[PDB]
Amino acid sequence: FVNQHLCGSDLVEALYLVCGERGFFYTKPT
Amino acid sequence: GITEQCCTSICSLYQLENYCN
Repeated sequence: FVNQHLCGSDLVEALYLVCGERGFFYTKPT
Repeated sequence: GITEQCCTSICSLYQLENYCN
């Protein structure tokens, strides 16, 4: 597992494993 | 934006873990 690209979908998944139960903000710059 | 530093750039278990509160 090395640094890579990931947005929302696969992005929170990563946020999930890293923390997951800690909950993240995952803001969307629209 | 955070989904850009990862989707528009690179993000590791630390960059996305730095987003989980």
